[PDB]
Amino acid sequence: SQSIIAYTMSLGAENSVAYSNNSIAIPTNFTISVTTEILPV
Amino acid sequence: ANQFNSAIGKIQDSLFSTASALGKLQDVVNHNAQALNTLVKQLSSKFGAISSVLNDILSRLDPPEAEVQIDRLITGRLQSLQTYVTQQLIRAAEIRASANLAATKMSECVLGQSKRVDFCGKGYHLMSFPQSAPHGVVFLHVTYVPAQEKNFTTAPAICHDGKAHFPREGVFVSNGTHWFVTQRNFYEPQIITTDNTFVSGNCDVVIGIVNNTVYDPLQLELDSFKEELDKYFKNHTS
Amino acid sequence: SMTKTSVDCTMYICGDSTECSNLLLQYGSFCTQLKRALTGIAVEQDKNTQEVFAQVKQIYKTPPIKYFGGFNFSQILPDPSKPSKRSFIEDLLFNKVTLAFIKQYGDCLGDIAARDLICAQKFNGLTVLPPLLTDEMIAQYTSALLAGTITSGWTFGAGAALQIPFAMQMAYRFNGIGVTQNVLYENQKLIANQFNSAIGKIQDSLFSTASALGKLQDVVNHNAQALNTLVKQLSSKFGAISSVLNDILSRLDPPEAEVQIDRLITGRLQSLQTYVTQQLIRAAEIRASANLAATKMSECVLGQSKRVDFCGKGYHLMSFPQSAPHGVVFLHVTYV
Ligand SMILES: *[C@@H]1O[C@H](CO[C@@H]2O[C@@H](C)[C@@H](O)[C@@H](O)[C@@H]2O)[C@@H](O[C@@H]2O[C@H](CO)[C@@H](O)[C@H](O)[C@H]2NC(C)=O)[C@H](O)[C@H]1NC(C)=O
Ligand SMILES: *[C@@H]1O[C@H](CO[C@@H]2O[C@@H](C)[C@@H](O)[C@@H](O)[C@@H]2O)[C@@H](O[C@@H]2O[C@H](CO)[C@@H](O)[C@H](O)[C@H]2NC(C)=O)[C@H](O)[C@H]1NC(C)=O
Ligand SMILES: *[C@@H]1O[C@H](CO)[C@@H](O[C@@H]2O[C@H](CO)[C@@H](O)[C@H](O)[C@H]2NC(C)=O)[C@H](O)[C@H]1NC(C)=O
Ligand SMILES: *[C@@H]1O[C@H](CO)[C@@H](O[C@@H]2O[C@H](CO)[C@@H](O)[C@H](O)[C@H]2NC(C)=O)[C@H](O)[C@H]1NC(C)=O
Ligand SMILES: *[C@@H]1O[C@H](CO)[C@@H](O[C@@H]2O[C@H](CO)[C@@H](O)[C@H](O)[C@H]2NC(C)=O)[C@H](O)[C@H]1NC(C)=O
Ligand SMILES: *[C@@H]1O[C@H](CO)[C@@H](O[C@@H]2O[C@H](CO)[C@@H](O)[C@H](O)[C@H]2NC(C)=O)[C@H](O)[C@H]1NC(C)=O
Repeated sequence: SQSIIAYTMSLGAENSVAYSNNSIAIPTNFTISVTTEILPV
Repeated sequence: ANQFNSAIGKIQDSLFSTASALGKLQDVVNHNAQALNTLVKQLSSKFGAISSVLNDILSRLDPPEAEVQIDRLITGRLQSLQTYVTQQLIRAAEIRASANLAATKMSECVLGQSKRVDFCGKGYHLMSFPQSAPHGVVFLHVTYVPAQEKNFTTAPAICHDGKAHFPREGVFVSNGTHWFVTQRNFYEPQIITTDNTFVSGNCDVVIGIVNNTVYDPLQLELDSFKEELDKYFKNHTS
Repeated sequence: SMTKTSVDCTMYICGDSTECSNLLLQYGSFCTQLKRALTGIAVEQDKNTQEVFAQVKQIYKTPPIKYFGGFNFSQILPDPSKPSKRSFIEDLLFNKVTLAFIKQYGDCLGDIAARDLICAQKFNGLTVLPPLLTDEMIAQYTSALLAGTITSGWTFGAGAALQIPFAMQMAYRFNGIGVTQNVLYENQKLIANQFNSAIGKIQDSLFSTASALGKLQDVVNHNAQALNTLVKQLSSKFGAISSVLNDILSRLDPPEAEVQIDRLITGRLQSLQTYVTQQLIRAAEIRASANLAATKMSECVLGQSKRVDFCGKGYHLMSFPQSAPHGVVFLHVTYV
């Protein structure tokens, strides 16, 4: 059954960057992203 | 082109379903309407007088006795007007700041390509398109997002002949056995070559330098031409 | 951001008095306007903090090995030996800047040494709302930003964090300012030593030379001064016989008490309006500062800036954030 719940905020998914000591990450492919911004004038 | 078309097609739904944005213009409209409603509803308050209607005070009292109630109403309504004007001035300052930002975004995102991070969208800004909205502007920011990364073994320099070679514009990568030089934003590997790198000093200074052959196009072309010339000579000399 | 305050209009003007409340009903929706403005200011403060700090999709973490090419980030990386994983510099900042507000002041102290300013303010309609993001959460956001910038560079600000050795990231940053990467690769130890010495001197310079770091204290002091003036205006008579509502009610009949009640009502309404107008102006100033701080986080920390003097004096290499009470601190690493 549905109910009102209280919790602590989740700031985000914890990602451990695989920082290595002579290793790099390079992208092999891309996307074109069209985002939107609204501004009162 | 297909990716841009798909994104601009999804724009027509993301602009009205995900909420988030597009509520700022509605907030402006609601704030203005609510302020006007409060100002016009402050006219039914008495502020200590016998009535909030001026005609009733003028019709039921003598001038010297009606003047007190008239002054009470004047004080209350004047205070309401100054409150409304002050809030309008503060909101106008806020809207002017927003409009200055919008003009800057039009100049730098639409009229040019911006290297300012996150100024014209999330990612590497490509371009921007303006659209008009009631009392506002909408920027469609077209940006470049690297998608499918792969991690390689990288080195700062390559040691070939007792000399350190650094990429002209790129990064040295290794897929496990061979070493290439690529561009930092898109995996396009190429053979390490004297036209791909520049020499600076010897191999005793750089931390992390590795051995790999920097192939010289001039020397190999000269050797191939000399081999062809030797074949041409042996065609008739021997 | 600044302190989120709430004012009980009826309790401030006409504390637990029904005659004064009935007389205050005749002034219209002034109390509703004041409450609406204060709620907008509080929501705006939470928004300011969110825009400045919540700029990372994920909570990035540094690897267990803390070697980054000889560069020593120990004084700015999180310290796990505390309940709040705050860095050395962040702890120093939070120690120096001391708030004057909410905690759990509902059980105010039983009058041991008079009463504090906060306890007295809380007794007449003036309360403080805690911020939505705790200092632990802000420190977590700052740590995620720092880990992302020292493990990936500017890539985590434009997509997925692509790991890169810190020496090579520094080489790219050198290329960004017009200096060849062989300059860094052949002077790597010297550059690391210079950065370590500067980051060591930062601890003394932040809290000894003063200059900056007085802005957050000024914000706190201005909020406290405004609240103190608002609570001290309750002892004014404003032309009435007594400043106490109870004395006026207990000494005069309603037809003659109402005049003094209305004098007090007018004075306290004017005080509240002045307080709220000043709060709106100060909130506009703080929002301008917060938008500037968000832009600095986006263009200095998440990437390398070519704008002159935007991210420090010299040729900008990188920047590191540190949370501070109601503010942010940017450590700008530049090339001179
Ligand atoms: C690592 O890469 C090498 C080289 O790849 C070649 O060059 C690249 C720039 C790209 O064009 C590749 O498609 C090329 O193959 C691989 O060595 C190659 O192996 C293939 C398969 O056996 C062979 O046909 C090629 O001749 C080889 N190239 C050379 C120069 O010898 C190597 O296998 C890759 N290693 C891994 C683990 O993927
Ligand atoms: C990178 O190469 C140097 C240069 O040595 C040459 O290349 C080696 C692979 C080997 O074939 C040597 O005979 C060549 O002269 C390496 O330095 C050598 O190190 C070894 C081991 O200590 C030593 O016996 C050689 O005398 C060194 N050579 C010279 C000219 O001083 C170096 O070790 C190589 N680095 C890596 C990471 O493989
Ligand atoms: C780069 O990513 C794009 C977008 O995902 C890929 O394009 C898709 O390719 C798949 C597989 O062939 C198709 O089913 C989709 O229709 C394609 N999408 C679009 C928008 O064209 C592309 O293949 C990727 N590039 C590489 C080299 O893998
Ligand atoms: C880069 O290489 C690393 C190391 O192998 C990869 O990171 C691992 O990812 C797996 C799968 O999610 C995890 O189980 C491991 O814990 C990760 N390692 C570390 C050290 O965190 C990573 O996936 C590789 N990158 C790409 C693009 O494939
Ligand atoms: C990255 O390579 C460097 C060498 O340039 C390593 O630094 C040494 O690491 C060993 C342990 O593996 C220590 O005993 C040395 O004291 C380190 N040297 C210095 C100058 O600090 C480094 O550990 C390597 N690996 C990682 C994971 O950082
Ligand atoms: C990085 O800096 C820290 C300081 O933040 C160094 O820790 C110091 O180490 C010395 C030598 O042991 C001690 O005398 C100091 O008291 C330490 N300071 C603190 C705050 O713990 C640390 O050694 C540096 N790292 C490297 C690799 O040199």
